[PDB]
Amino acid sequence: PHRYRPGTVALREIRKYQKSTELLIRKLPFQRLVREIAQDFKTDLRFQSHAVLALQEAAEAYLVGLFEDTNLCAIHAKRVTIMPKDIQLARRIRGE
Amino acid sequence: PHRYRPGTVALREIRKYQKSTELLIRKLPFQRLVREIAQDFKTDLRFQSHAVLALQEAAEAYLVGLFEDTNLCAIHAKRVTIMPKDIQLARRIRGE
Amino acid sequence: PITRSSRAGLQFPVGRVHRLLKTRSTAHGRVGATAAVYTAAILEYLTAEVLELAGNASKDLKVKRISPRHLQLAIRGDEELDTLIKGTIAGGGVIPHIHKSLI
Amino acid sequence: PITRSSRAGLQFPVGRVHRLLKTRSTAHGRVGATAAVYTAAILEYLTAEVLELAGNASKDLKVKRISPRHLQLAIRGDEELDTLIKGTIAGGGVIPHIHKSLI
Amino acid sequence: KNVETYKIYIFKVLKQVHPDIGISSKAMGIMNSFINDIFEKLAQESSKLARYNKKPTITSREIQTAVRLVLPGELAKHAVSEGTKAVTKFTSS
Amino acid sequence: KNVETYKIYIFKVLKQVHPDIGISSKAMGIMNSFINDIFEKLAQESSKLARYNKKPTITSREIQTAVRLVLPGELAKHAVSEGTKAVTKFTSS
Amino acid sequence: LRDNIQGITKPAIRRLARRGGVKRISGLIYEETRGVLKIFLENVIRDAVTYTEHARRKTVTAMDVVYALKRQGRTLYGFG
Amino acid sequence: LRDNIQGITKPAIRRLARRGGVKRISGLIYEETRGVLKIFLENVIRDAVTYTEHARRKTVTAMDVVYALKRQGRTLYGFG
DNA sequence: CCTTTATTGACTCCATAATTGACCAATTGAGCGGCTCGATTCAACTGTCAATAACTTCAAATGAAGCAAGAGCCTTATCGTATTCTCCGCACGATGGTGCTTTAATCCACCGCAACTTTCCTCTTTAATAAAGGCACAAGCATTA
DNA sequence: TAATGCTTGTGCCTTTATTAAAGAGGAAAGTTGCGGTGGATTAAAGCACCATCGTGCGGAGAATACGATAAGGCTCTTGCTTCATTTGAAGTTATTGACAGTTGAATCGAGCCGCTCAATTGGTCAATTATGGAGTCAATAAAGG
Repeated sequence: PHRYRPGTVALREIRKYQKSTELLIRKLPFQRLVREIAQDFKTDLRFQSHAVLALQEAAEAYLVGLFEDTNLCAIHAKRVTIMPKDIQLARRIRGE
Repeated sequence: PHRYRPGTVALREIRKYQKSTELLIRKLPFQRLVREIAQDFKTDLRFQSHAVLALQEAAEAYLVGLFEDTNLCAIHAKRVTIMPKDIQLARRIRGE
Repeated sequence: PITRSSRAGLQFPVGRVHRLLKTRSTAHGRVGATAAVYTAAILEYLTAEVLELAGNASKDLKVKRISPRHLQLAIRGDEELDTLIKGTIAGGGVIPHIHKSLI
Repeated sequence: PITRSSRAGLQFPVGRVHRLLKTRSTAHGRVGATAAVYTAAILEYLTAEVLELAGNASKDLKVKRISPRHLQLAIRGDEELDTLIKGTIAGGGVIPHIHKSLI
Repeated sequence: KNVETYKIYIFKVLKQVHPDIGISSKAMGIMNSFINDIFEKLAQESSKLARYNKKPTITSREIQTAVRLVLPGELAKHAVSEGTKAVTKFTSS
Repeated sequence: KNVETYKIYIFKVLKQVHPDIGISSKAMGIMNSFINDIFEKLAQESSKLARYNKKPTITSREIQTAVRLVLPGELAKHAVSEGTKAVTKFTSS
Repeated sequence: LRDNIQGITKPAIRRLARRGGVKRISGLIYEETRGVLKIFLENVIRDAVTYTEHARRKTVTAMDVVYALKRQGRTLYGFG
Repeated sequence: LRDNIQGITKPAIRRLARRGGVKRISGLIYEETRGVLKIFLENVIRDAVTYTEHARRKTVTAMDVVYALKRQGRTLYGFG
């Protein structure tokens, strides 16, 4: 049967997701996670929907930028696979 | 004769210069360079001495921090010698 | 009655900007009219630049409307606006780029 | 006459801080006295914290005066003060540290 | 309670630049936010400049210096040109 | 012209915490600059808070919120405790 | 609410890495990303809840989120 | 004034690298460092000269340098 | 581990410079009162947020199998490092000369405040046309030979 | 190269929902005058910044011998990619009900303005003690054995 070598479908997904503009994480799990996190600061809080949407957009943008930095760090060390050490190095140089 | 292996005197200098607090670049060349750079923005400028001193301190602090970042980038790639590509990577991640 | 905007040859409002500047001043400050004229002119200039680039990007894609994607493309394709505007645009995506060593 | 500082049990001046706040307020605002008391108390607290750490660092080196080096050591050795104070200290140097792989 | 925005003037400028291109509501909101941010930066810098030199009045000189401090290079030069032209036209009218 | 600084009060606090430790002039200048920076940040945040909620006057509530926003964690908690104690002593005196 | 961090599935992280130009991914990346996202959310939500508490309210508003993001130098357009 | 960038000798760069914990250095590092220092100085000096020009003066003051440094998030203590 | 040689911390003394205490002035904080605006409390409308069921179907979990990428080991040659000799320009110490900064008085000019008029900018209602979904589909790439 | 599966770009129907157009009204900008504070102008005097010499010494430049590090090549296996089957939870739609946000008055409380008093804080001067220089001794580490 038809099969593709590793890395081809990955490149197709890279090209497809760099052209779209939609959100990539599901909404209900994110809202539940945000509510659980906010539980630790004040009890019985209520959330407006646009607040959760804004949080999701900001978080996704942050993660995409961090992954770009991680990819640079991984290429510098003669690799194509990203590892936690690259994330740690990027976060350390950024000052976080 | 008596000689030292490479890297021993380097470690001694690292320990010596990390303990002192004085300026490391000569004052007259730095003053001349600053005057030459400022020549391109306005003609016939005069400088106060404390201004040149403040510029020197800021520049030295900036260079030391950048070299720390470069050393981290060099260690990540399994090396002990720093190269221009490490400086480029550090300045790219910093956002410069 | 002749508006200050038509007197200065602008499209942006001069009186509104002067009122906002007067509101935002601190501890018995004063604002002249030339300050409002200057500020309105600069705001109009920046708006025109961004809109021109966005419209060119929109025409490149054979559409008749501007969306956040076109603003993102126009801003990220220009170095001056890239330096000036560091914020995040909702629904803009990213600029398509792929590394040479990954291909 | 009883000073506000002695009334609140502080060493920092309350009247000076109130005057500065009034000077720096925006567009005919108002400032209460409790604001000045709060601000003076917090300034005193931060000063005491930094000075205590710096004095301990000075006593570690068997000296009787504080120099910029001791301030640098005290600030960089504490995580909260490291986060709060990002500035450059003239004549402070660096914290001695050498990577393990270089030895 | 009415809300104040810049949509009318952004539409006027767009119809000046591209007569046959429209704009959506999300893009218009984004442009409004961007204009507000720029105005914030300019006013902040002008206030700081007035504080440093011990002069309580904001003049076009302070605006010009703030623009030179905030915008980069060619943007700053062209913006200064437009501002000076507008001020000259206003005074001569 | 006389120049205003915090040197006297810094000396008082130092003699409170370490009776037998002195200080040089450079360190005292650095501390003065640091105190000025902190005061600037606090005043800025308080003004922004007053602007957001449409309240012209600055109260200890605005200062407390600004302190919670500016200082981190345990520093903020202890500073809030000291400020509240000082305000209570001032009012009860 | 408990154990909701696992609701950020591995396919979502893979899609986020794809949008960033990543070609291959290791196995511990997902746990690392979950920790990083948790820290970021904690900071932003703390600031937003402080802003909400000052205004004597009980519901979190999008403008509080906008201000909290702007405080950390992460200005966002499209919700203000 | 011409060709004064070479007045920053390589021993000074070596000392600056030593203070930062560096053990070995390549050959092009000196040219790279000279370029980086030139860019940094250009930015700061441009801002300082703008501050000086606004005040209708002809001499650059240390406070102009302090303000210019603070503008780019490089606050300095000990000269203000 | 041992021996020899270079390096640096610890001790002593000496000079010195730089932080402390004292005194004059000049500056502003405390005090008291009058007044006017702003934060606080209470009630009523009502917008919307949380909780419920019913249903579909599409994406997430798990497993099998496969393939290529990271990691470890070995070799080489060239390139930064430690050392010595020579010289060169920087820093320290006085000395002129001048030009630029700051202060003080003066004049003028221009901006804020206040009431009135009018016109333009902002929520509400309708539509019409540009864009996303679905279908059909040509063509350019990927794969084994 | 080559066919052939396969996925994407292009053309067309739909239909729809989203932007362009019109309307009432109410909020703010323009107009005119009046006063009083802030910006621009000019002169002086002093301080600060630039230019000159001498010098003499410590640091910088160039050559040298060479040991260690970066770079390249090969093996290899374990971990991450691709594909199917089954399921389970997110997404859609409609519905209740109560809670919390918003708006409008009334009212009490607190901050600002204004002149005087006197105590507090800033600047100048002499000093004494903590600190840097210089010399010396002992403890420690490194290169070869």
